Amino acid sequence: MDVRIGQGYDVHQLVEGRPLIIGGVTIPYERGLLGHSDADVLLHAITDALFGAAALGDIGRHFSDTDAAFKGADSRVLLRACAERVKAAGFTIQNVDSTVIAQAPKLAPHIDGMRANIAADLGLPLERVNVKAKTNEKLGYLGRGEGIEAQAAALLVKQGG
Amino acid sequence: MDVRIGQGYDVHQLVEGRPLIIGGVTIPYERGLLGHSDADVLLHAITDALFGAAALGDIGRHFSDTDAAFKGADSRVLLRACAERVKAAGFTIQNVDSTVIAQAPKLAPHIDGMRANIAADLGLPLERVNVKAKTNEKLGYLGRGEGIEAQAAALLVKQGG
Amino acid sequence: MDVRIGQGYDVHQLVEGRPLIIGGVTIPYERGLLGHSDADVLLHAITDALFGAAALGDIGRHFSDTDAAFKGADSRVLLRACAERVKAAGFTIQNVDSTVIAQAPKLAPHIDGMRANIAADLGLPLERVNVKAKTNEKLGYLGRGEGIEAQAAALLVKQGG
Ligand SMILES: Nc1ccn([C@@H]2O[C@H](COP(=O)(O)O)[C@@H](O)[C@H]2O)c(=O)n1
Ligand SMILES: Nc1ccn([C@@H]2O[C@H](COP(=O)(O)O)[C@@H](O)[C@H]2O)c(=O)n1
Ligand SMILES: Nc1ccn([C@@H]2O[C@H](COP(=O)(O)O)[C@@H](O)[C@H]2O)c(=O)n1
Ligand SMILES: Nc1ccn([C@@H]2O[C@H](COP(=O)(O)O)[C@@H](O)[C@H]2O)c(=O)n1
Ligand SMILES: Nc1ccn([C@@H]2O[C@H](COP(=O)(O)O)[C@@H](O)[C@H]2O)c(=O)n1
Ligand SMILES: Nc1ccn([C@@H]2O[C@H](COP(=O)(O)O)[C@@H](O)[C@H]2O)c(=O)n1
Ligand SMILES: [Zn+2]
Ligand SMILES: [Zn+2]
Ligand SMILES: [Zn+2]
Repeated sequence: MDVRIGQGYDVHQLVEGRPLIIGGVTIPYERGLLGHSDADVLLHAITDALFGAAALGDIGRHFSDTDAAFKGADSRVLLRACAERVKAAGFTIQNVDSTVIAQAPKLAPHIDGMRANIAADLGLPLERVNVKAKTNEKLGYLGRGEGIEAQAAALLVKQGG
Repeated sequence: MDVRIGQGYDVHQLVEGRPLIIGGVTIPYERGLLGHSDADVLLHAITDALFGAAALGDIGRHFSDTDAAFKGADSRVLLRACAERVKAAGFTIQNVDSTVIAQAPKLAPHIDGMRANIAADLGLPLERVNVKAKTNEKLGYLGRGEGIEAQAAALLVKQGG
Repeated sequence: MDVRIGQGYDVHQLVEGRPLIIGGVTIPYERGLLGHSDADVLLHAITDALFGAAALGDIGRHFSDTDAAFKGADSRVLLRACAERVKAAGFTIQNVDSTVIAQAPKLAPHIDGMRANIAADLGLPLERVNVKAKTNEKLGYLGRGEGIEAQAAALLVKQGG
């Protein structure tokens, strides 16, 4: 088994006037993430971990502002597209694990929805997808609720068939 | 062989009047970590990584306030119970690696004691457990000594036989 | 296959009067990283991830500023020495992935040069080395351009022959 590791990072500012969408789940909340389209910090981090494991670069290098195929793409579309490219490069996905750091709101009741979304987008059963939530103990911009961070890890095997 | 990756994160505030306990090792110091029980930032991060690798959620999901069987539990008990559940889920542990970010004090003389505690609670030989230490170059709440961070990574195998 | 995971972290201050050297690549910029020698945040993070995976401790414990054999060693010499120690411990490197978090300058056109330096230094083909770049969305010291962080992950196999 030619096994490979990938890691990903993302962060977005939390601001008034926007919906909170994490792992494709809309979480009712006074504020939301700032960025293009749905600003899905968790989906972006996983997308980068998968591209990383496959030595395919990063989410920026694959998905430009001018790319014709992804005009009006949101984060789930990019995640499905990433999955396709990783497959096409000759890899299979062992599993994904992740952590979202948000001081608030509480994410635990929404985690299973995030798992179902990610598993579908990756062609994985639920048992190979995991998402964990953590506060930042009121430390830093994350602790102050100025932002939300996601960390991801992915393991692939290059077939190798 | 069905290999799986997990990653974990923890952080605690560093305050007056608490002992500093990291990797189960009490380290002489004028401040210590805040949180329930012993606030062992490093064991918590390793625990989350193991649960993540097993797709079992996170520490918070497993170890609540109201569980009869774990009041009185400190971080080593939780790490041992985590190991038991990972084994009960059908997995074996390949190894763990980690980093503790603290501007001070020096952790290097205490690292081997941390490794031995962790290997014992996970039933691993020392040679499969690693702990590393970093400062934060005087940047951020970590660099100012307002908290301590731990990062961890675990690799399991779903047996598989 | 006796597979093992490693993870690494580094951060350095960004200051006037220093070159910006990341992954062995000099990137013209008004500011550069503070630290001994070249202060190569990326190469240090990768070095730690590899020592971690082999359970050989960390970069600081291996490379003393007192060691005769490495005074005047820059970060590429350290990464090469690291690779050599990991080999003698009986390990082979599957792959390395990483992220550099810098608000600026743009790193994308320099990434392939970094990958080439890393692949050379580790004895790997380019296909097993990845480097990704992220801003910090103007958050925190990273966001304000006061430093640069690197994250790494490495996968080893203990021979196992
Ligand atoms: N310093 C930086 C930061 C980001 N980038 C590129 O910009 C893309 C978008 O990054 P952000 O999401 O941080 O805005 C990244 O995925 C990477 O391709 C870069 O090339 N240099
Ligand atoms: N809907 C989206 C979301 C993100 N992206 C690209 O994904 C990369 C990372 O996303 P963020 O900068 O929003 O974290 C960016 O380069 C952005 O251009 C995109 O092209 N379309
Ligand atoms: N935003 C957050 C942060 C934490 N949590 C849950 O709270 C539990 C403990 O979080 P902390 O260690 O950050 O206090 C986490 O393990 C997670 O289960 C959550 O559901 N939503
Ligand atoms: N002694 C302890 C320490 C932690 N825990 C659980 O571990 C979770 C994560 O730990 P921290 O919040 O202290 O990082 C907490 O939400 C708490 O429920 C516990 O139940 N008993
Ligand atoms: N709190 C700390 C921070 C660093 N260290 C040691 O110092 C060495 C260099 O650390 P820095 O690069 O963060 O300065 C580390 O690799 C580790 O060996 C330590 O033992 N305790
Ligand atoms: N040129 C260099 C760069 C780093 N090092 C060692 O590498 C470790 C990590 O480097 P930094 O503290 O500069 O991130 C330190 O212990 C430093 O002593 C070295 O000995 N020679
Ligand atoms: Zn994003
Ligand atoms: Zn904790
Ligand atoms: Zn460094």
